[PDB]
Amino acid sequence: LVKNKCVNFNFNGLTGTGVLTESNKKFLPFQQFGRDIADTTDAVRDPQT
Amino acid sequence: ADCAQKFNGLTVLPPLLTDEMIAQYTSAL
Ligand SMILES: *[C@H]1O[C@H](CO)[C@@H](O[C@@H]2O[C@H](CO)[C@@H](O)[C@H](O)[C@H]2NC(C)=O)[C@H](O)[C@H]1NC(C)=O
Repeated sequence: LVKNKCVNFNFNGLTGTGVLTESNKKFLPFQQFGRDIADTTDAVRDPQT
Repeated sequence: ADCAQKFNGLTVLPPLLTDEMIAQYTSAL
C-alpha cells in the first residue's frame, strides 16, 4: 500500500489515477467504493486492510 | 453549491479583482 503520492491504482477491479490519503469518513460495512455528487469515486476501501 | 480540484480536468480560475477589492471600489463610489 502507498499513501500521499500520485499513483496508478486498481482496487478490487476499480482503476483510477489519484493521490491516496486516510479519511475521517466512516463507510458502511457492506459497501466498498465511495462516490460523490458528480459520480466520481472519492474514497476506496482496500480489501486486505 | 459545492490541486486543480475536479477529477475530469475541470478547473476554476480566480477573478482578477478579488471580492475584497470590489468592495473597496464600491466604498469609493
Ligand atoms: C487477513 O490477513 C491479514 C494479514 O495477515 C490480516 O491483517 C492483520 O490482522 C491482524 C489481526 O487483526 C492485525 O493485528 C495485523 O496488524 C494485520 N496485519 C497483518 C499483516 O497481520 C487480516 O486481519 C486478515 N483477515 C481479513 C482481512 O479478513
